[PDB]
Amino acid sequence: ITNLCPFDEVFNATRFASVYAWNRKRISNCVADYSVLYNFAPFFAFKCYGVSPTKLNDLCFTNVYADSFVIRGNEVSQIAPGQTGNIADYNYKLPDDFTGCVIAWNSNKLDSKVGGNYNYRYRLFRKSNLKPFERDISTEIYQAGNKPCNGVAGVNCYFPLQSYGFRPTYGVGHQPYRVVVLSFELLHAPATVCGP
Amino acid sequence: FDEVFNATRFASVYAWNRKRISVLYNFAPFFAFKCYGVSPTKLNDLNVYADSFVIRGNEVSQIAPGQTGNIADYNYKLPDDFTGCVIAWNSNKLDSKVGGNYNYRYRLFRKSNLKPFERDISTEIYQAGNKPCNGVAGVNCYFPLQSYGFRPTYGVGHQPYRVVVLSF
Amino acid sequence: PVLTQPPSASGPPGQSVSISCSGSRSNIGTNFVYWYQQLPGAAPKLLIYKNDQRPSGVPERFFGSKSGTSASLAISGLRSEDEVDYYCAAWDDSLSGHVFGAGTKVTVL
Amino acid sequence: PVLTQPPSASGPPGQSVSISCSGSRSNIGTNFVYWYQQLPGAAPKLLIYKNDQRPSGVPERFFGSKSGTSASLAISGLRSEDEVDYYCAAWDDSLSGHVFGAGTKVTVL
Amino acid sequence: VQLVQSGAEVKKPGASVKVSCKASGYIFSDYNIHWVRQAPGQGLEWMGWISPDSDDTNYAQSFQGRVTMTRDTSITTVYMELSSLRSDDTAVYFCARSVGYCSLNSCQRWMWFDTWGQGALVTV
Amino acid sequence: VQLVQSGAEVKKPGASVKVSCKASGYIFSDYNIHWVRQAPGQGLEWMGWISPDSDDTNYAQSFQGRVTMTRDTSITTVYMELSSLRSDDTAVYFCARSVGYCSLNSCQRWMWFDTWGQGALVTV
Ligand SMILES: *[C@@H]1O[C@H](CO)[C@@H](O)[C@H](O)[C@H]1NC(C)=O
Ligand SMILES: *[C@@H]1O[C@H](CO)[C@@H](O)[C@H](O)[C@H]1NC(C)=O
Repeated sequence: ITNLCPFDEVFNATRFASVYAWNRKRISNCVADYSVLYNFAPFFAFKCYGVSPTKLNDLCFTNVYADSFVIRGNEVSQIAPGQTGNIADYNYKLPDDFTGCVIAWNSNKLDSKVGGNYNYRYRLFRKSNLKPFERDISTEIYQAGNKPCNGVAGVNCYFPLQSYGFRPTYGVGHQPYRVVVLSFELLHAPATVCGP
Repeated sequence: FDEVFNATRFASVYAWNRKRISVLYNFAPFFAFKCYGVSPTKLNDLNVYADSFVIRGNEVSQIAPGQTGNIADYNYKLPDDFTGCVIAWNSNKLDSKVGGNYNYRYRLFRKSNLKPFERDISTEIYQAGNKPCNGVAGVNCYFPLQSYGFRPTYGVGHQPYRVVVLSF
Repeated sequence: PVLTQPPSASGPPGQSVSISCSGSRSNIGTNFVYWYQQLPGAAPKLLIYKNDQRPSGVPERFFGSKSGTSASLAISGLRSEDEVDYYCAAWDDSLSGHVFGAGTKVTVL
Repeated sequence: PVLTQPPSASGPPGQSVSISCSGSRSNIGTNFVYWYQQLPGAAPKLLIYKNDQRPSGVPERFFGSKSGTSASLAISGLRSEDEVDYYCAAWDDSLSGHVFGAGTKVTVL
Repeated sequence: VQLVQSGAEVKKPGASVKVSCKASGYIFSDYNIHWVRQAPGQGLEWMGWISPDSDDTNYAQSFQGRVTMTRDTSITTVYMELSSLRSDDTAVYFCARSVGYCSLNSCQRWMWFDTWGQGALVTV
Repeated sequence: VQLVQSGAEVKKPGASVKVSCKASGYIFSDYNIHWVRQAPGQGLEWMGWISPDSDDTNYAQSFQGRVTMTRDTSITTVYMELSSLRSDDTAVYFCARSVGYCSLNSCQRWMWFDTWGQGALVTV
């Protein structure tokens, strides 16, 4: 690869995956710049842990991982190392040790259909907490009482996935914020993704 | 020595006192008394600058000739050649209190590493992007100063250790 | 060099309305802004501190944030508790003193 | 699967008549159900959405809920405007389509 | 809202017919359009939906080689074609505006229709 | 934690105001006590804090030499006075405890008034 890494494909994609099935895209064997990502909208939260967002170009890595999903305004701060929340515990567990960046910005112009955009969901109820950097898809009912409900939408037994549409009449707290997570790791292999 | 050691008020990290110039063992037991060049035992048988500030207990080991870290490469960098002593002692019933102590700040972000024996009392907002942040410390633009409050609940590696570097 | 904000913003019950607060260089965007909710005939208390935390006991529906030299707090649902005064508090470096907003009243529609 | 429901409703006018809509576990019990009525030579119109709500405009005299695999609809009184066929619909993952009921023709006595 | 679709003409089997749905009074690019037919002796039968912002559509497991569904932006009308029609396709055709916006097969559980339209007779 | 202010009392123009508030239930020496006033119908205004382990009473520029501020740690209360009160100063006065403790000028960005005592209004 002699041209730039396809961060335009992961940032300017026409659709984003939902929270409960967040994408895991791998960038490898590509010369990276990290110089074109400020051309987008002013970010709501552009925060990096471990590596400061100034020495990205001259620091050399071996693999880049990109996570991509869309979350409400009230839960942007939940995506953080050592945080407790509805997405922080049940949908996306960021580990306490985290070397990378989290980028959350506003997309209330093409990612919110008037009257409801039910295309995005999250998982409300789970049997336990979630291991860090893990995802799962559930299509069966979750029970909470002392009876196995086993597939009837009744009492004390509920569907796990809950949708949340984005009408434009909503305020800042319930707009769809697109958030990506750029993750790096230690040098255990010869470096290939590196600055020019 | 009585003016700089028992002083009621110790300055913060980035703007440290420089006091120009008894016995020193009549205080609390020392976390680290490691003189370089001159030896502590032959010191009493033997221009003195007395720079004093406060450090979090994790970062006391960063005050040494010729090593990097956090505050070392931004706030107080010792030169490669050193002839002085470093005296770090406990201070937990004076500079720590419930709710936190938001006095003893430290400078966290800087443009580059600083020259040895230099201080810079500034607050202009660091620019961490490409947009020129003239006075707005919003996103990708952060304030330099940051304060670590001291609580008695905190462990041994986070207490405020009053330190003095008696550079000969 | 004092904070300014609209005296009143009207919103229908059931969804969210926003309270805006704009400041200068030395008031907003260099220092943190805090939000105080004042019950009528009582001492005001904390509502929003450091722009992304909340104190304990506050329900998770009060979202305030700042981007440039202005700050905005969004309150969702106005039934019987948000018909109170909201104050925009931040530290002013030039006058070396805390300065406060004019006082915003929120009423249902 | 395919939704099943009785084609005829038996009951004198002036009191409550109950009708049921039965399905399967992959059809009902995981997804919601909705109700429609088809006027003579006209498009179907909404009755119940989210299994227990009524849209704005419809009469408030119609009550329906699901108790398990089947869902029951209760109507109050039989007028001429209530004599149209009533339809039952839901969504099932196993066929990736909107399954619909066969129809219930109601006649006064 | 206003939702009126054009009429249809009785055709002979082994031919293609076009049924057009017209939408007005709302934003055409922020909703879904569903095709549902009424034949005698049976209830409503469901075919598929079109998202009027891209090409992503879905079909039914029964109507796969007989229906093709396309969209338009400047007229804001949805065009649906019936191919290889038989005697079992004698039905009137409803185009229904569905509230909300879904494009996946795990999304349709909240997809309840909002406004329907007057049917057009199609006969073998 | 509780803070109890003094009672309401009317004072004539040209006299002083003796308003005090008592701290109880927490460590007195480890928390700054600010002072916040409120005219009836207007916004809030600031007075200045007390560091209750030394004598450092910073004031605002509008009340630089018009107030007298005193700590009484023997009876765990904090006093203040007003010199030559006018009709513009007819207001209510709160004393508030900020979390943490700092007495420098450039440290108040991490200072918010957590708990507030009851009001005591003074008039002309
Ligand atoms: C995203 O794609 C749109 C449409 O092609 C284009 O107009 C825009 O410049 C792209 N933006 C970025 C950040 O690549
Ligand atoms: C420090 O100063 C205080 C007050 O003057 C005095 O009581 C104390 O003995 C002094 N301690 C030392 C060891 O300097």
